[PDB]
Amino acid sequence: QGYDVEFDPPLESKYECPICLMALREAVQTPCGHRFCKACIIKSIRDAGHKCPVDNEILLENQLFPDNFAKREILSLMVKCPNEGCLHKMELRHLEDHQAHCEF
Amino acid sequence: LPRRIIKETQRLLAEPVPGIKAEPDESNARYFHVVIAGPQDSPFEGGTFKLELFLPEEYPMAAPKVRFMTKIYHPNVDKLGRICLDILKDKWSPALQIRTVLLSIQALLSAPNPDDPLANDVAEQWKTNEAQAIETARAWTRLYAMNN
Ligand SMILES: [Zn+2]
Ligand SMILES: [Zn+2]
Ligand SMILES: [Zn+2]
Repeated sequence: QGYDVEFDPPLESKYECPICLMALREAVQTPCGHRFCKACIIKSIRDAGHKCPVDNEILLENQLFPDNFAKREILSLMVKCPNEGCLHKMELRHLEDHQAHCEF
Repeated sequence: LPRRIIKETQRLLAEPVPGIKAEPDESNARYFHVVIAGPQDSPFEGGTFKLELFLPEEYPMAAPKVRFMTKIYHPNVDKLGRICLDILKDKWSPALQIRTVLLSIQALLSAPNPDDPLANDVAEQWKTNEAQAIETARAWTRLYAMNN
């Protein structure tokens, strides 16, 4: 459930969620230093067990903490419109005003 | 189809694992037709080995299912084509990917793991008759993995 849009330049792996393979949405980090979309890691914890999927370290829900720094950076990355026709690119946080703010 | 699967598929086709051909089925995108070249210097050299890989509905929370179709003389592959690979059984993680499995199977062909509690009459033959077992894997390669 991460950000499914193409970044420019390509999304650095550091900001790629290892679960959904999309840009971290509401990024959270673990005590072991790994990052995930909040919803993805919660799901992984519930369906795959209480462990960090990257290194298998024990992981509890109460140990997940917000990574507002990564969140801030991701939201400032340049993205492109999800459909041929438009050529404009904008910071991810400004895509909304360019999602349904067009014709069809 | 889950976005992650689409992305993995696109990336596997764009940048394929050397020596490995892997494509989704035209009728089912969760079904992959796989082909692995026998590792250079290994007793399987010169051979082409076919496998089928299936992405269960729980993927990536559940490991992909893989069946070795081509007959091969290897300790970690049974007659039913089942592959004994840790990341396909106990060590799977949603962080692992199809590429990981493919690369891991390719490595298994180069470094057989006869440390199995049975693996049929192939595991012990590989340890207590390695020279013969290897020559047998070689013969099976020419007999079953050379097309024709
Ligand atoms: Zn970790
Ligand atoms: Zn995610
Ligand atoms: Zn546009």
